[PDB]
Amino acid sequence: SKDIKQVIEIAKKHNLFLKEETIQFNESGLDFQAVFAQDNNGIDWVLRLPRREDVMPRTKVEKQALDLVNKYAISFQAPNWIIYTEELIAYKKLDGVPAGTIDHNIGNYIWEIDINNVPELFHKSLGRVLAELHSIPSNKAAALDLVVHTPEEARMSMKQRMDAVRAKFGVGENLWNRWQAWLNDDDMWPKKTGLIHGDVHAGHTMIDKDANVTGLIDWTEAKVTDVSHDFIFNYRAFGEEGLEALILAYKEIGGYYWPKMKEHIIELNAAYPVSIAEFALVSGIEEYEQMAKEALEV
Ligand SMILES: CC[C@H]1OC(=O)[C@H](C)[C@@H](O[C@H]2C[C@@](C)(OC)[C@@H](O)[C@H](C)O2)[C@H](C)[C@@H](O[C@@H]2O[C@H](C)C[C@H](N(C)C)[C@H]2O)[C@](C)(O)C[C@@H](C)CN(C)[C@H](C)[C@@H](O)[C@]1(C)O
Ligand SMILES: Nc1nc2c(ncn2[C@@H]2O[C@H](COP(=O)(O)OP(=O)(O)O)[C@@H](O)[C@H]2O)c(=O)[nH]1
Ligand SMILES: [Ca+2]
Ligand SMILES: [Mg+2]
Repeated sequence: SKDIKQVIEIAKKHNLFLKEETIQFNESGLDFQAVFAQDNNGIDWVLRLPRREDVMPRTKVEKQALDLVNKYAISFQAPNWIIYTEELIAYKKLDGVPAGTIDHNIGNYIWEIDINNVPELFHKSLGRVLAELHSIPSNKAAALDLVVHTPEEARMSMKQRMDAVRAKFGVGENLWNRWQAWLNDDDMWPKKTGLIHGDVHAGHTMIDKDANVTGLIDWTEAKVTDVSHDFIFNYRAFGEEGLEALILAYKEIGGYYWPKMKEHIIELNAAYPVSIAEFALVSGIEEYEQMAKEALEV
């Protein structure tokens, strides 16, 4: 009840007037508490209540990415932080629903689509969305604090991140030689980079009733690098068929394509343990430590 009252008062201080009976809390994270509420005009909002100091420095990158997408992109919605202070971030909820959500059990997906009959519009729409995203001219930005890689630098980045993980955690033997083989295969690696979302998965892909992707949320991992990261979810969730469907739609609307694109994404997928290990470090959450160690094949 006091939580509810505080939400109302913080929102009110930012001229956001809420229906108290609609206020819903997600379980807080280390960084903020996510809150849902409807305003006095019937409009649904998403609030982030900060739980750490230095809100502006820690959100600079996400906000730069959001600014780029809101300026340039028409095929998808992204959060537009109409309220952006150290005390509150809030945006009008995007249309649609997440295609799936990570549950609070094993962590499997609770799906809004039929995993055994994925609508083909999901892949066609996501391919259009990603092709638009990855061609945004991040260079026209006067200021850019996103990580920015050339193709060569994206490869060196993966090499370094892998060495780093093999030295804090160690890395299984056979997994390493796969990784190193991938790194050393010139023809496999893309010759172009782009602005990526960096955390594309069903929980962040908003869909309409026909499973068109209409929006993307949670842009904290945005950067200019290998576009391949935004294809990984499709491969993991939908296998080779959903990966191929996404690549096809992307290529056919003009997205960057190279002959070994599928094979490269599959090798990047095998490097997924690098990202879990890194999250374990930054978050300090014991569950991700054990998750990282199993994924790294100690
Ligand atoms: C397709 C099957 C599965 O789903 C996938 O694999 C997802 C695409 C996967 O994501 C894939 C693909 C990719 C590109 O992230 C979208 C990669 O970074 C991660 C490691 O794995 C998710 C989104 C990961 O969650 C991401 O973990 C990152 C380390 C941080 C990131 N965010 C917070 C910045 C977060 O979203 C996570 C670590 O798997 C979440 C964790 C709580 C529970 N998993 C262990 C479950 C059981 C999954 O295995 C799965 C449901 O069975
Ligand atoms: N349906 C919907 N959910 C949202 C929206 N924005 C945030 N969320 C939800 O709030 C959760 C947390 O928000 P997110 O931006 O991903 O922050 P996180 O807690 O750091 O992952 C998400 O997993 C979504 O379920 C939105 O526009 N629509
Ligand atoms: Ca995030
Ligand atoms: Mg999220």
